[PDB]
Amino acid sequence: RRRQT
Amino acid sequence: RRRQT
Amino acid sequence: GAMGSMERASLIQKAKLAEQAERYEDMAAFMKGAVEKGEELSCEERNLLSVAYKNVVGGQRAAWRVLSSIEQKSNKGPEVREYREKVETELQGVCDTVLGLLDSHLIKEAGDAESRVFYLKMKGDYYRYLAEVATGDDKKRIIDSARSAYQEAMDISKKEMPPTNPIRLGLALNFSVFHYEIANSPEEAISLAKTTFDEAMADLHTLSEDSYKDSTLIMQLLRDNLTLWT
Amino acid sequence: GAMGSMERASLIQKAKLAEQAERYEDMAAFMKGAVEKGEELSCEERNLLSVAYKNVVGGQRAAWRVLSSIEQKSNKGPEVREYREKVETELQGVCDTVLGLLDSHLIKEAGDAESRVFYLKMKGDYYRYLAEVATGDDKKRIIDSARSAYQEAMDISKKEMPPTNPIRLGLALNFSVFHYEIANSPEEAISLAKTTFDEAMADLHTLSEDSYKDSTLIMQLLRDNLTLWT
Ligand SMILES: N=C(N)c1cc(-c2ccccc2)c(CNC(=O)c2ccc3c(c2)CCO3)s1
Ligand SMILES: N=C(N)c1cc(-c2ccccc2)c(CNC(=O)c2ccc3c(c2)CCO3)s1
Ligand SMILES: N=C(N)c1cc(-c2ccccc2)c(CNC(=O)c2ccc3c(c2)CCO3)s1
Ligand SMILES: N=C(N)c1cc(-c2ccccc2)c(CNC(=O)c2ccc3c(c2)CCO3)s1
Ligand SMILES: N=C(N)c1cc(-c2ccccc2)c(CNC(=O)c2ccc3c(c2)CCO3)s1
Ligand SMILES: N=C(N)c1cc(-c2ccccc2)c(CNC(=O)c2ccc3c(c2)CCO3)s1
Ligand SMILES: [Ca+2]
Ligand SMILES: [Ca+2]
Ligand SMILES: [Cl-]
Ligand SMILES: [Cl-]
Ligand SMILES: [Mg+2]
Ligand SMILES: [Mg+2]
Ligand SMILES: [Mg+2]
Ligand SMILES: [Mg+2]
Repeated sequence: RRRQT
Repeated sequence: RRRQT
Repeated sequence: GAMGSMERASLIQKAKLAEQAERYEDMAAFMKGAVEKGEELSCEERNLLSVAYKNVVGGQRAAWRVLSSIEQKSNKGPEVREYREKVETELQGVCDTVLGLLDSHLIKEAGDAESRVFYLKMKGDYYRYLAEVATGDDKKRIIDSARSAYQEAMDISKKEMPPTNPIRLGLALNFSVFHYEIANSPEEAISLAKTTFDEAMADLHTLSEDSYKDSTLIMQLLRDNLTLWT
Repeated sequence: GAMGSMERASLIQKAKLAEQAERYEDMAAFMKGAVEKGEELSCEERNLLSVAYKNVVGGQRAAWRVLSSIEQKSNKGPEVREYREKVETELQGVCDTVLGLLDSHLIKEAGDAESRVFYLKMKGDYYRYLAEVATGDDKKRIIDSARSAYQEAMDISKKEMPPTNPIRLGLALNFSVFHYEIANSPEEAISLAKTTFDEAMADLHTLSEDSYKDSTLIMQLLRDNLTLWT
């Protein structure tokens, strides 16, 4: 999963 | 549901 | 220009990159440039042209329907109408661009039944998208232009293509939707979708596993519409 | 112009319409016009500005990452590099536009801690997006500009906002990601995300049901990153 912003 | 094209 | 200085092969390569990047406005501009080189579009390249403009006009049509619904409910000042008109005008510009590529000179240079049917189906589609937003002294002429293009495509496709051909199937699907929701001919829509579906099913026994998947994918869409309409 | 002839209230109304229509390029252009009128942006209007440009640059960044990955694998002629550079240049132009609105004159005119923090967080974000594609004699200066903007926002937010404030939380989330993947400071990223999460949790007892939902939504994102990183 991609990190969140 | 919407008709399909 | 603006794509006139770029090699045809580079434009095709970039259209494929743009598709991978989901940059469909770019994809369409690259394919417009490729068409304007004046040489054939292959099957793959015709698909690239169709997919690019399908996605561009698709976003515009979805936006137009949202704004049109808001406008209808409001009937707050002129802003809703103004912004709907802005989107509508941009949509019409894209349709005019595609129809101009078809008329100058994709269709007349299409020396194959399968290439000619592909382009005439597109001509029907983009006149239909114009008809969706038309409300003027030419909605009737626009509707007739769509029907005429579709009908000629149908005539050729029935003579020169098997009933399972996916371009033939997608043409009948869209002409059927034209009948149902543009021409106020729901019986014609149902008749066309049903005969098209049944004649494809009867021909599936002739196909490879891969062609069978291709054809049944579009058959599912015909079924979905008949299920909605009957 | 091009939005200079339109009323501020009409631009805000159209930005909201564009959002409903998922027309984020239009939304951003309307909000740029509203900013350039020279008056305050409300909380709602700041959210509209941020959402519009988030979606515009988000599509560009996703496209850039696709093209950059293809380019890396290819290392076919110059086309992949050329098209990546085209997308990159357009992305940089959007970042420069947003930073120009912040510097002329959103930030200096932000007479609230909550408005000033909002804009400084945006300044950090758009320098960070520039840093993602930077590879030049100024990547280091770009990274320092992002850190500086984020740090000032953090300083004000810790003095003037409760630890559950969603703008404060979203600022810490993004500054933490800056540390992890831009500044090569994964320990700083983990420290910031963890202290921010824990101090928000300890403050939840002070909140209404609605504020609690607001804060816990961003807390979930801090948790997701810590789960990835530890
Ligand atoms: N880059 C693209 N997009 C495409 C490239 C090619 C291609 C490639 C090599 C040779 C010939 C053609 C495509 C063929 N067309 C489809 O596979 C297809 C078309 C419409 C459709 C579905 C599938 C599902 C339902 O609607 S698509
Ligand atoms: N004669 C045929 N039956 C076909 C020939 C080719 C072809 C032609 C030249 C080179 C390589 C392949 C096809 C694949 N090309 C398509 O365009 C296609 C389009 C729409 C669609 C699907 C596929 C699946 C669902 O919807 S199909
Ligand atoms: N006006 C029509 N022609 C129809 C009328 C009726 C009907 C008649 C009496 C009672 C109830 C219904 C139909 C039944 N439905 C289908 O035959 C059917 C439905 C979906 C579908 C296909 C076929 C092929 C692909 O997907 S069709
Ligand atoms: N038209 C819009 N988009 C918005 C309008 C307003 C608003 C309306 C009236 C008064 C004040 C503000 C918004 C407030 N902001 C959010 O609700 C929000 C923001 C970021 C975020 C989430 C939620 C989920 C995680 O990331 S958003
Ligand atoms: N002082 C506060 N805690 C807030 C005050 C207002 C407000 C201000 C003026 C008018 C009406 C409402 C808020 C709603 N506005 C937001 O901008 C918001 C932003 C990002 C976000 C969420 C909400 C939820 C998840 O991520 S929150
Ligand atoms: N380098 C660090 N600081 C950490 C090291 C370890 C660890 C130590 C020994 C054994 C296994 C793991 C941590 C455990 N994980 C958390 O405490 C944690 C995880 C997700 C999360 C939150 C907290 C709050 C919100 O979402 S954190
Ligand atoms: Ca009947
Ligand atoms: Ca550690
Ligand atoms: Cl407008
Ligand atoms: Cl390019
Ligand atoms: Mg040449
Ligand atoms: Mg009009
Ligand atoms: Mg005025
Ligand atoms: Mg560059």
